[PDB]
Amino acid sequence: MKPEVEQELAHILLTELLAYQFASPVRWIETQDVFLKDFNTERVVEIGPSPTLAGMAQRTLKNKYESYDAALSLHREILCYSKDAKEIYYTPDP
Amino acid sequence: SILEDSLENNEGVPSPMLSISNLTQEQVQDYVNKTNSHLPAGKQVEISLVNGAKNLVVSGPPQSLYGLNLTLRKAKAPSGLDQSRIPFSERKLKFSNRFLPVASPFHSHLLVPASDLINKDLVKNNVSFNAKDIQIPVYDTFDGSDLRVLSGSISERIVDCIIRLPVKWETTTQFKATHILDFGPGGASGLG
Amino acid sequence: PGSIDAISQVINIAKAHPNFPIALQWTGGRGGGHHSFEDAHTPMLQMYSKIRRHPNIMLIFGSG
Amino acid sequence: DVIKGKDFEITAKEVYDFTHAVGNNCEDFVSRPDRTMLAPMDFAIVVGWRAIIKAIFPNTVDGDLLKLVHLSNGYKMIPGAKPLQVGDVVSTTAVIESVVNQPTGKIVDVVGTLSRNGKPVMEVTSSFFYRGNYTDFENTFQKTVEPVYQMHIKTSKDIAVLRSKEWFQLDDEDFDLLNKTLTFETETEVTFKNANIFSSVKCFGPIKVELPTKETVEIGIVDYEAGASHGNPVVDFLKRNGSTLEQKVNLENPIPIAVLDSYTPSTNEPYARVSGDLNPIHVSRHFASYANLPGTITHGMFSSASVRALIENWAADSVSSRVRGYTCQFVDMVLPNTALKTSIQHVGMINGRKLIKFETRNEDDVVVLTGEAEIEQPVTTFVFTGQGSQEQGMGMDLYKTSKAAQDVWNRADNHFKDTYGFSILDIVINNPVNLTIHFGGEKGKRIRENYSAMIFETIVDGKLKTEKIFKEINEHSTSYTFRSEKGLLSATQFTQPALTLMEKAAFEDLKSKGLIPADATFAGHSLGEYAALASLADVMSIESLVEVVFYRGMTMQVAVPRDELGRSNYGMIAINPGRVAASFSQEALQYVVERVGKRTGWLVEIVNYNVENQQYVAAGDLRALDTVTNVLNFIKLQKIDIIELQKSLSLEEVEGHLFEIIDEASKKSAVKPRPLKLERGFACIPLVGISVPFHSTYLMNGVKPFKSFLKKNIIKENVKVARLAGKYIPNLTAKPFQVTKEYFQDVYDLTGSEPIKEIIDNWEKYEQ
Repeated sequence: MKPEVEQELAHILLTELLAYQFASPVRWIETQDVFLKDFNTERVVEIGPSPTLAGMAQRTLKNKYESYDAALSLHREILCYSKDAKEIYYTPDP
Repeated sequence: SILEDSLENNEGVPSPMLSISNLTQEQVQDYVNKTNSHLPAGKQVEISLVNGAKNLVVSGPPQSLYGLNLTLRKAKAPSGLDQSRIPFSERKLKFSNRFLPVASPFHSHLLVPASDLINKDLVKNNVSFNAKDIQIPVYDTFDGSDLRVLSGSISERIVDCIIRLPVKWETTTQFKATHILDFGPGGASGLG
Repeated sequence: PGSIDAISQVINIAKAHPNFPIALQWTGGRGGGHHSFEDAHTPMLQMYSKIRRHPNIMLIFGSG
Repeated sequence: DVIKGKDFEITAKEVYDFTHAVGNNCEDFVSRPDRTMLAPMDFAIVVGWRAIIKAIFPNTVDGDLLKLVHLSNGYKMIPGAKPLQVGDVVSTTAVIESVVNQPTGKIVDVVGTLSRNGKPVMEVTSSFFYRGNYTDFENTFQKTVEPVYQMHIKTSKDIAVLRSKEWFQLDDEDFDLLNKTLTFETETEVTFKNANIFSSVKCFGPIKVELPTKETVEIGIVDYEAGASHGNPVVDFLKRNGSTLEQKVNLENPIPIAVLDSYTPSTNEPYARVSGDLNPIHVSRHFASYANLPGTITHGMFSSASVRALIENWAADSVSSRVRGYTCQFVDMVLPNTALKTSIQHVGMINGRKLIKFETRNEDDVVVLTGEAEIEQPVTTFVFTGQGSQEQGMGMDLYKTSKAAQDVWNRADNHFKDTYGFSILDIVINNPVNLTIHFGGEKGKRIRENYSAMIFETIVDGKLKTEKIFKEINEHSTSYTFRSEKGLLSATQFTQPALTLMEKAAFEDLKSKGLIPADATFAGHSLGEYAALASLADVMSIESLVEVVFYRGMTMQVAVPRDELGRSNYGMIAINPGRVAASFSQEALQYVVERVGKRTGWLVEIVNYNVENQQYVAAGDLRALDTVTNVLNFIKLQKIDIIELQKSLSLEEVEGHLFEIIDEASKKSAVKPRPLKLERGFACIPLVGISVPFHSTYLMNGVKPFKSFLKKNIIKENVKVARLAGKYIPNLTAKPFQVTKEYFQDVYDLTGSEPIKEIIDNWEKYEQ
């Protein structure tokens, strides 16, 4: 496919998704499962005022990834910009 | 990272053979069946030694044995929990588990490939064991049987008995005797 | 005794005076009156061998 | 001239030999069942060695090969390229960059480029040294890649001085340099003719201008050329008259990783055999002795791969994939059977990769090796927070410390002041109870028209019902006033900009410290999805963002009939299927809400699917919310397993069964006063604040006025496909952005949109 053509298309798709997001519901459970399991994120970082989407993704892990995580020996780390500055910016104590 | 964690959790230094104590053979196999659920064929762990009653030994790749180790780490309980004021039935599993001192996954699917190759090699040197020559019963590791009452090669058996087949230790020590002599490795930490 | 540790205590009172009869009355948790959170078989099943290497211990099962 | 190498197939066993030669026991290189064997980035040297070494041979580069010295060697992976595999066939190309005569000797800088299947895979860098006294000033060159210079064209004389230089050459001379930011990406090619005097000096590169998206577009050229030069005028200019963008960013304190013990091999033959370095210096004592070396020196290349292995293991946790850059300085020589404590720290960041520095000393405590490595961060996913958690002064600390932050806020705060007459910084800094705009002088009146053009369109059965958002603002209004008993920071029209801003600012500080992984995936929750799109994909200017987001809030504050006291007929309830019953599933909450929907002919739909079996949110008719909240309370105190009654009874049977339960609770709420007050439940919590049933079908008419607003603010040219493809998880769809026929359909299915439908229908618009 032609690059300029891809843009033009990808553009209107992007604007469509944003326009109609207004009405359709927020599929966050499905979303978390995409990056938690399909992508196997080890560092999920929340960028917001407080840790709301974090404790969301934390409960989700205990509720569903209990076993997956164990066997596949994947250490997951859930960080909120709000409270976990040290861990995000790589600047610790002694 | 793994070695780090496995160490600060009082488990061993990850190796191909894990030993779980105070769990049913059924109980153990249960947790392994779960762990193995999430892994590909070539990364799976199995029971290698049924050394005794609630004493077993799982074996496979070190990393996937480490995974089993984690699924276990939540199912257990701190050793000094003092459940003495908890009614018996209601109490939590206390049990031991540690990696064993060995470089290789004995009695596992990881070694099956070397089976035919070893035998083909054993033939290319003088080695073979005719049942005519063995003077006293040599109890099969899996059967508990005699190795002499054997249609095929006794060599080939004990090869496949060490490399692929489990060791049902109590059933292979079926015999009755007054005295057992331990010539095998490791003083009082040994098989005797 | 009523605890696995308690039994082990008696075994020590036993070595104390090897020539003296000691009646280890192993009670269980299913007895009358005073109680115990302990099972009636587990402790005995577990301590038996050691209890049995002291000839002065007269092992007595009780309760139920 | 370019030196072409040879094609090279990587055998499974050439790998076994190499790994074992340098002592790299990484599992990525060992043949395991059901995995293809990977080759160590070290292996690049085995492939390119012949193409590279050839470069120091020509007659014009006359050197005594017996006094040759290796200074450095590094490997750089071109982005996107997967590591070398056992299958791969590899073409090698060795270009010799710089050959310069120095006081002490001749230096040759070679560059390898290992390509695979047409595409380039990685670059190898080696510099060698012929010691001695030379003067081939006739055959000596060197090309250096100048750092990028940034220049902030602020004044009118600034632009004058730049046009004064003959090398400053832009496409349209008419370009308005005033108030833009320029970057100069320069390469300077030089040839010596004398000790200090240059024979010729070329200096070329693109000149670029910052966009609002912070993207950079080519504006012109630097084109300098000079014979008998003495210095580079262009670089000097840019040095003094600009700033130098370096892509490395130190941490605050170096973070120690580990101190490891290494050893050089008993003999060197093993390394020589795998690598093709039959240099007798390393193997034959009489050659070593003839060259006056301490003995049969260990291959400097061995130490390179040996130390690298340590970095690989301990810094990348033995994930071969992660190290994408490594480089090595051969400080001093090492004999076989020497012990080597090499230490490793985490020193900084570059483009999302960990910058790692190491130093290897011997038994006599003399430094022998030193280099650095770039290593990928763990798989990262960014989630951007939606409304609800905004606090007064939020992220205002970061405004005080970070430059990135200030620029984001200030750009926005300015735009808000000059077009709507308020400061978003103020609102955030001290939550104001009330706020009046004053439509003062000529600028006051400019402002009020921007208020007067706020439209809320509503396509209803073909008809477009448009209304002024600001009813009252007209040609005679002297002011408007926003109100809130609590504080305007919690009125969505301000809340949304505040959130988007705090986040976009914070992310741009992270980006500045070089902490954002390239392949990170991102998603936002309702509102946060605009912040997410802005932060990771720069789909819009900082101003375009606060604009869109601000109108999105005004729109939501008019997309529903209000009372005198401005009350809502709707609201949102946050449910927890867990609390009703351990039995009560997701299909159970769906079922229940869909029945109370159809039954009462009111409006309830599940709006947020947040956490399976735990956190959901439903919106709609306040009455329907009061039914569901009570129907639920009942099923709990009643202990009604609907998964079990579905087996034992029929559809119509249990249907009616709760249709009855519904109808006894629905009577009770219809008979309640005008704007019913939703109250708490066993698994239901009312979301205090919300008044619009957004993320329901209710807001379907307010789509096409916003769908134009968005199109007027998200320009085609700022949507770079790769920034979104595979990384961006929307909210409508919950599946990673792909521009495929497949994807396009799912969107139509979830929405039904004209623009889409045609596209799906005639997908074969493939060819331009």
